[PDB]
Amino acid sequence: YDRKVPSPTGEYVKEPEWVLETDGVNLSEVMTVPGIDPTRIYTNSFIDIMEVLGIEAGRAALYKEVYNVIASDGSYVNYRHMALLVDVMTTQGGLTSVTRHGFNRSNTGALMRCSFEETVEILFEAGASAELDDCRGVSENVILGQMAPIGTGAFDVMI
Amino acid sequence: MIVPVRCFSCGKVVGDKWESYLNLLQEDELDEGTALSRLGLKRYCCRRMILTHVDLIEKFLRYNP
Amino acid sequence: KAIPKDQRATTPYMTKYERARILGTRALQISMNAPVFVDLEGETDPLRIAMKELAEKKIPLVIRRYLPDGSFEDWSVEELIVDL
Amino acid sequence: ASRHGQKGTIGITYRREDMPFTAEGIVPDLIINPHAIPSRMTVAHLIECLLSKVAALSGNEGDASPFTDITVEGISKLLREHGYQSRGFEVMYNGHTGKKLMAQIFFGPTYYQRLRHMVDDKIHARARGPMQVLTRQPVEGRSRDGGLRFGEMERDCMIAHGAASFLKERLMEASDAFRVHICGICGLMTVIAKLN
Amino acid sequence: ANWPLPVNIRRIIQNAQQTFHIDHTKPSDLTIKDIVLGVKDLQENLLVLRGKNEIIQNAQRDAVTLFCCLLRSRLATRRVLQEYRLTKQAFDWVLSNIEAQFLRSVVHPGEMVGVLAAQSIGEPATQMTLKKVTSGVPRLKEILNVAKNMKTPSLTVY
Amino acid sequence: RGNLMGKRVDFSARTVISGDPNLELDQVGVPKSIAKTLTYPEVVTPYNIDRLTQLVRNGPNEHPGAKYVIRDSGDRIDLRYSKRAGDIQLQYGWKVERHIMDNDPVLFNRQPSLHKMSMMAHRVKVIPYSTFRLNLSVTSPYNADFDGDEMNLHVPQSEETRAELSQLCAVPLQIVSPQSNKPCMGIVQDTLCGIRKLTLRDTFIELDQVLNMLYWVPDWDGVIPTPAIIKPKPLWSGKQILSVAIPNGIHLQRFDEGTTLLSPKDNGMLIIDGQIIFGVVEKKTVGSSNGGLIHVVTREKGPQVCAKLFGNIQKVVNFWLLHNGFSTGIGDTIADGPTMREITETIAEAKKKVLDVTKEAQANLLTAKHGMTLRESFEDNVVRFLNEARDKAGRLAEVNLKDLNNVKQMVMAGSKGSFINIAQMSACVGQQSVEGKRIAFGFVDRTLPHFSKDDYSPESKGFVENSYLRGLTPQEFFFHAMGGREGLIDTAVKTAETGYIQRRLVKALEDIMVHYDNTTRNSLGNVIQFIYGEDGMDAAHIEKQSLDTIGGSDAAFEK
Amino acid sequence: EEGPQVKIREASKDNVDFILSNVDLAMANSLRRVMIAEIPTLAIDSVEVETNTTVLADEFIAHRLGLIPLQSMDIEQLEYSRDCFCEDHCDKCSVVLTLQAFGESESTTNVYSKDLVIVSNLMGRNIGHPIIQDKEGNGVLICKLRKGQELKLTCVAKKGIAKEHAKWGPAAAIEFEYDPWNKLKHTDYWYEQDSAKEWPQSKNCEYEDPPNEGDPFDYKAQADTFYMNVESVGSIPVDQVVVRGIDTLQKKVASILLALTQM
Amino acid sequence: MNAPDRFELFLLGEGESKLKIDPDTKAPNAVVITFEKEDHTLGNLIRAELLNDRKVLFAAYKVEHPFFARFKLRIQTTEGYDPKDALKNACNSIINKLGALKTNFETEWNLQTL
Amino acid sequence: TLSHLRRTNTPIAKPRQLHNTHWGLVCPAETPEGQACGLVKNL
Amino acid sequence: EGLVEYIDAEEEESILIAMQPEDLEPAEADVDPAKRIRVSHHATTFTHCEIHPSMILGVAASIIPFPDHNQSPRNTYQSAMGKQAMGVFLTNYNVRMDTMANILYYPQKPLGTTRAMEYLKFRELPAGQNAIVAIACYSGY
Amino acid sequence: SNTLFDDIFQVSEVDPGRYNKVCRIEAASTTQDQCKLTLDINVELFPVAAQDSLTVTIASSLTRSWRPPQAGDRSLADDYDYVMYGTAYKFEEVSKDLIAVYYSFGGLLMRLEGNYRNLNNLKQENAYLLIRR
RNA sequence: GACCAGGCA
DNA sequence: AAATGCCTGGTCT
Ligand SMILES: [Mg+2]
Ligand SMILES: [Zn+2]
Ligand SMILES: [Zn+2]
Ligand SMILES: [Zn+2]
Repeated sequence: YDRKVPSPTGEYVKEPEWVLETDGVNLSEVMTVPGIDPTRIYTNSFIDIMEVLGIEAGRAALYKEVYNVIASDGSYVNYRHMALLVDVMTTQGGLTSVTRHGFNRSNTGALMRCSFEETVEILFEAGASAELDDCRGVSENVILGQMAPIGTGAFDVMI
Repeated sequence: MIVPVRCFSCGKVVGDKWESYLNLLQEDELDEGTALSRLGLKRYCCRRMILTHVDLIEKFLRYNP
Repeated sequence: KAIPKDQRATTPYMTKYERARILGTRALQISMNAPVFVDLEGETDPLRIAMKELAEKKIPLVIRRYLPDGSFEDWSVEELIVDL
Repeated sequence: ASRHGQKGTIGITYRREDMPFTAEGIVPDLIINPHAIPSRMTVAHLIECLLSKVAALSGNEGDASPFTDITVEGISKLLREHGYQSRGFEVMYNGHTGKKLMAQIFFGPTYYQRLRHMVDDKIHARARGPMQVLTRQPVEGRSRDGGLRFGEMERDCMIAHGAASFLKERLMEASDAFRVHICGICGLMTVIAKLN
Repeated sequence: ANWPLPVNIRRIIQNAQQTFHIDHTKPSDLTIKDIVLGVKDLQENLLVLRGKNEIIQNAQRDAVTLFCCLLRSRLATRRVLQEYRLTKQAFDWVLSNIEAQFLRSVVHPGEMVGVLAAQSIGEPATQMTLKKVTSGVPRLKEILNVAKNMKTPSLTVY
Repeated sequence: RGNLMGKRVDFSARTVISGDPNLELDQVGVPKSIAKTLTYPEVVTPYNIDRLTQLVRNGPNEHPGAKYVIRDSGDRIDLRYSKRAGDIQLQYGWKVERHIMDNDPVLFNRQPSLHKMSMMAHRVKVIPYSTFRLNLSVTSPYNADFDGDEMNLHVPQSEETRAELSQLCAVPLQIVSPQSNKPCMGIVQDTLCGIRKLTLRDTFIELDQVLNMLYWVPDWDGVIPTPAIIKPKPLWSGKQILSVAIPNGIHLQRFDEGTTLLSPKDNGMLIIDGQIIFGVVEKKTVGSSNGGLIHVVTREKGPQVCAKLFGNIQKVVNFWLLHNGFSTGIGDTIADGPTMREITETIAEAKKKVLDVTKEAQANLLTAKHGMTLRESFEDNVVRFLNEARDKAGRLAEVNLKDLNNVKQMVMAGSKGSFINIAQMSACVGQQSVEGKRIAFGFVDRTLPHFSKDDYSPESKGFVENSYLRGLTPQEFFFHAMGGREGLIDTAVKTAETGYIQRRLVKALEDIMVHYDNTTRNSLGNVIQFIYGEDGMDAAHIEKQSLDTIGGSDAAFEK
Repeated sequence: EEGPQVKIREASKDNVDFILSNVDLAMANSLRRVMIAEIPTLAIDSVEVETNTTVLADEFIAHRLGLIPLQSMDIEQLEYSRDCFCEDHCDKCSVVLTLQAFGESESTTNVYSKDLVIVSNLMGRNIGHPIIQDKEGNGVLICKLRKGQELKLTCVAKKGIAKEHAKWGPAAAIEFEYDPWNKLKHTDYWYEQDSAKEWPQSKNCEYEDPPNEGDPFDYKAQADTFYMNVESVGSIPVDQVVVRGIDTLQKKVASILLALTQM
Repeated sequence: MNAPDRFELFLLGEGESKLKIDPDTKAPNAVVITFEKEDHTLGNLIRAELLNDRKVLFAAYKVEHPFFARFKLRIQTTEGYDPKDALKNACNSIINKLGALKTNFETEWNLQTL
Repeated sequence: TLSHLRRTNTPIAKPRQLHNTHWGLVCPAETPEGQACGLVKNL
Repeated sequence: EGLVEYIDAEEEESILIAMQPEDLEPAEADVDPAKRIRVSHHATTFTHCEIHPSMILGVAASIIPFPDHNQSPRNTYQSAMGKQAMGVFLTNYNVRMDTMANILYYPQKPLGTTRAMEYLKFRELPAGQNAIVAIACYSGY
Repeated sequence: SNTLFDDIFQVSEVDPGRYNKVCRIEAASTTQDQCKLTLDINVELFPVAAQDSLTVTIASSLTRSWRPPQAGDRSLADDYDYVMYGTAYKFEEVSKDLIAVYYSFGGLLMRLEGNYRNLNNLKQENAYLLIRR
């Protein structure tokens, strides 16, 4: 691998280093192996990085990952953007999918979930257990044809 | 469908040269190339006009009514 | 749940979205034959006018900034700085 | 479109004069932008022109059959014998000015198709017409004078622009708009409206 | 060393270099105190938050650390004097300038980042269409779904 | 999904689009007929009656006219039928549904709309013929091209609504996009391809034209600038006049590979006081790049000033090119005779290498690298061998290409084309591939019934040696076809799969926004980021700057 | 005489190759264009169809009629219908021709332009005559009929110009070259080796002296001398296209002069 | 269906005069003359002649949009010299040369056989 | 019309890929884009 | 007289096929640099020879000139568009009453043909015109 | 109303790197070995070659819209053949007892190296370049 | 309602 | 449980 490194004289130089790439994962046991620098061991399997190093790390890889997907294509995307994603994917202490199994369960009002994959059902299990929708989601005010907490509807205007 | 009156491109009347052209082919036993030039059709805008035409009307006339 | 004019932490500067709604709402009043608090250098379009009522801080409108808890802060178009 | 996967709509028509012209006085029936070529690697197109040119000239059917020994050379060789630059370029003068064009141009005949789907057959444009009886929402298709779909995706954009008001005005004041009366105790549309 | 940060300082400078017609032949009227203390002071009026309490006053410091680093490395005594012969006037301007710009680079409450981001990732994604790993759409899909059966696992040791 | 969050709205219009070089970036050409249909409820006011009444008199079938007149009671006077349609005395307070006029703000979008940029507000410009006409540099944000795309237009109905479009969603306002934190609109096709030529040192212009070019720029200060040359003939350079387009106060330093404040290669870029000092103008300068003359001009002079920058640069450069001309033909794909020689044999050795590997492998002499089948290693070699071959025959071709070669000529501007295109059109096309592997044995142990079983030689497995110029051979054809297909297919797939992802992302974050305490929370209020993007800075107002304190020797940090 | 001066080389009923020298390129062109687009002419601009048992469509036939060249010498004394105070048309602003053709024989009857029949009163002006340059004298092949097919038309030829429509162009094609050797350097030829061996040599070179090797670049010279040739559809004799061309352009100019005046 | 009638290319409509003369505002002794239902043919010819007058400091022209047939001629002349005059002269000098060409051609055309 | 009369449809491991054996029997190029690409063939 | 046979993909498996007869059955005893490069007739086994490779194509692609000097997918696009082209779909279009019919006023046989268009009756019922085209940057329109 | 630099130069090399109307000239100075010159010249309007004796001049005189003839019988800093106008951008310390400068004539470039010019050379836009024989 | 065909991507 | 967006058109129960 190629790694820039501060030289005694100050400038960054290129000190190539041997690195082992693997075709199989088991993080938990490899760090412990001697000789390797457990400080840097890595894996594209964020889940594993989660279970082993904590979630704050998982978020990291989760991004480190997404990023690579987008940059391997020469394309760039400002941090913040992906950041937000990963974070939104990482605030609930675990790895929450962008699938229905993840964010539609979220704790949100019924209507939001309505606009995504399990309407019918979502509205039943919602009626059964009398859920009260704040009506503060943009997706719901859209259903009721009212302004929403968007740029124009965050601040109120008065005389 | 009938010989275009005048060339799309430049406007040189051409519809008055179809029969002339045909004859030059059949009887004068000439090659499409010279036949054209003899009819005064010297530029290609005016040569494709006749050379490419597909006189379909002759087939539409065989339809009785 | 209100917040005194003091202890005010929100941005002194007016957000684009706030000014676009302020601009719209005044432009609309102006379009409804409402008094104009400015001198027209020869303007006719409500909005274009309303823009000039703001450029001369003469738009009697106040913005109520709700925080995420429920409280809020009332800022007046006279206070708010319009850089943008 | 040509015969090489290169389609295009007309963008303007110019009368003979405004058109660039050949010293011979020949002018093009059509002009395509050089930029629609490097990437599409549709070379045959170019070739076909070389060929169709020579052909029209010598009144010979041009043979652009696939696997043959027909070369771009053999052709360019033929076109020169015909007093033309062996590649298809031909000095041309700018119609407006009459001056010469600093860049010679690829000029020749090329078989072009007239595809169906013509603007006028598409120009739909509605401003509140007939609405569906079931949803009270604008009808589909233009043959019926319907409305355009401001679907999910367009909405997200508006949300992204932070234009709250517009959104409401789109998803309401235009299309669905209805006044309902509700019971201030059981938020159900079970209130008998007797307006008088 | 190249990272996206608000306020292209380099520019402001160039925009003083010729707005005050600065001659690289005569000496500046800058006091070492002026520069040094000025640069410092500038760092007090950037702000992104305005609570008067500890916690928030510390966040505010965080959210500015980096930019400031940029700022300090750029507006350094030698530099100011030796690199771009500013003058008390130009320099003094450059400061008042940065402040304002900074304040202009702040996000506006209302900005719907949720979507703004979702799309910022979805778009360049629909531009993807094709050294033996799982990349592109499939992988991105692998990720977002939080799959456990990833095709190209791997562990990279050092 | 299709009735509540996605409805069919009124006051919408759709047609084919085509580019129009004499339309401003932020406008949109609305075909008279469409304008005569779409309307706008304007209330009667002393600041307008004259115009309003005048229009009502013009009626629904002459452009600056109207349809419908709304009154106090809420009645609709239909202006096309109505014994009293040639009467009607407008009353303050009434409403006159008028046609869409010039300068109205309208939301114009192309689908799929996976951006904000896919929907933008444009100033209306009613014009003849029936296609929406749009400025070219508005092309990319909507990802349109004019091979047939249709586009949708929506008209604001409320005075607010309009404001919301003209103040937030206006095309000007969107030049520097927050996603890539760089601009999202550059200069393309002719204007780009040309601007470069127009710039070459070798490029000079004289009086008659100069005077036209200058005039052509609408914001011209009518002050003819002094010629770069005053000797035997007063000649201006390209840069000279283009610089007229660039406003004052714009500065821009560049430095490409061999730049040196004397750029012998007319390299890099140096713009001072809105005057171009050195460097050819192409994509890097005027493209939609980060450093770009556009990123700088937007940030410095204002969105609008920069909006104008486009038309100006265009109007000038376009005109200049309209008179210089530019084209391409087969000729442009023909390579030096001795070159094709050097190329054909360049391949000739690649084949021998593959062959020499092959025999080695068949002797079992090969040493299998770790983790790979001696078989895997074999394949990988040949594939590498052949790729290089293609790339060098290609490079070999790229060098011939004289600066006068139009293809190369576009590639240099960065207006279309890339090595690959040349390399394939001119020298060897390449090794075809399906599923990341070289063509398979669909038949038993063979590629086609025209080969003998067991034959891993390049020809046999998909290596198209010829060029698109020379022409492919049946087998080559068929092969190249297989890959061709693989492409078209995942093409259809990579679209749906992505379309789906585009949504899950959008739903997932949908409701997240930067609140009034600079925090970032979703509907619930649950904080997601304590400061947006961790610096509470807006993506658009950002740019790649260098932290001068990280690099350099310790000595240099001190010096 | 004064400036602008010609030198006809060739000449006939249809063409007029000639050298136009000591003029500005701007003019050489303005002239060229005008010839192509603003010289008036008579042409069918309205077809009244009574019967069409043909294989061709009405408007399809009508289109071709319009394209058929008609005499136009005395067009200068025929008015624009839009200016004639008549309701629609008359013999002061138009020329009405009749076309009647019946498939008689079972041997396909052809319909030529020679069959149009002027019905209106020409008023003794040479105008509206199916122009015929055929050898056999059958100007243009309009249509063909079968056993018993009918075609009964009535056209109204009006004054018009290439601008409203190309059918009204008298010019056809105009050659035009200047500075046969690129001494003026108004172009930069595209080459593969020798731009001189690859690019042809125009007849027009023979009428001009070469570049003289080591001679510097003539940076002050402009474009003088132009080698043109006007082909002519024939509704107008070639000499006229050139004249009437020159005339028209000249009138166009005058009307702006007259403009300032009324201003 | 949205196509304009061809005649609108050479026929002034209602409220359209062949010329409009507004005083340029950027320069002195400058004037922008807009022409109606006229294209390159005139525009460029007059622009070229207008550049033979040594008391002419500037002169360009443009058809702002092909759709419409109209153009703008800009003129700046030496103090005391009215461009309108600078315009007059030009049109004349033009007509004169034209007449000339008309004759000389007609002359030659007559010495011709065929 | 000719092309319609010489068409092929395949309802429902890799079936839209142009396949070796197809040589000689089905047109390598002619096939619709997206949707049913590779499924609808042409002899 | 057994000079030809009907082979299906299954039997195809067991045969060796020469592409061009000529170019593939002469004995190897200077080469035009502009002609594409072909390998060799290495096979003392040929049991069959292709009637003609151009036959691997079908109706649609058959009308493409030089589709062997064209990038793979562009050939597929054209094949899909040749079906949206106008022209005379039948000499009796006038006697047929059907939902929409588009006919070209002056159809032209292409100056550039294919030895396989003779069977597809293209020259007889052409769909397209032979326009004089110029690839050039003009008004920028 | 001034003049800012005079000096005869001897052209050592003439380079036409892929340009047909421009060559980048590098001529040394006769007299003071310290002075050297790098310039872009339109070889189409003003040929040059192997070892020529070139007279150079700078100044800033004989910014209001440009006019052309008439004065063909007026002012005339036409005592030369070739002449250009430009804007100078950077003054550099070649270090030592030498100093250089950079001018851009609408893209045609020039770098001048010497030292006594600290005074005689301007510091602004104005800058004509005159050459003769 | 069933259904397939097509345009852009 | 879900499987791009939008757009036009044509046939049959
Ligand atoms: Mg497209
Ligand atoms: Zn012609
Ligand atoms: Zn109730
Ligand atoms: Zn009359």
